[PDB]
Amino acid sequence: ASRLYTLVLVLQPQRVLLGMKKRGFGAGRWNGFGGKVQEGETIEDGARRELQEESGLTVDALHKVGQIVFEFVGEPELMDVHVFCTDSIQGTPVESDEMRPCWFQLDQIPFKDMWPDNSYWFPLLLQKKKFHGYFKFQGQDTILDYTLREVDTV
Repeated sequence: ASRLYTLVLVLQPQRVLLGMKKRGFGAGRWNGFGGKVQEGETIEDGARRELQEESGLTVDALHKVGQIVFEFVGEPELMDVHVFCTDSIQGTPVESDEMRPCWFQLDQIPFKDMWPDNSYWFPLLLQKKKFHGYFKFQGQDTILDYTLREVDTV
């Protein structure tokens, strides 16, 4: 019923790393780094792998900060997105043909050019809160309804 995905936010005290996808799902939007979890792979190992494939960074310590389930009306698979944060990385972000990374100051996060759910849960992420969320989309631009709550354990 649901498919596992990861999303990694490289969040430092003054800035956050986002990437703009060149093509495919999410193209033309800034987002964190992530993707499908593979067979026999833990969710955390999948998050570390996707961070490297999409941004070129090697994460040292990762922390779980959220779980968000996405429903797209007319699509059978729910997306079960496990959200992680890190401030401890190695490397320089790599621009590839697939992905353009950019650092953003925290007061200049480009919410108008991000998925619309981000405006709801990034405020929690920036205050070091953990969360569970659900968003029902119709198409890629419209949130029909949602739930979002802070939690002590993800």
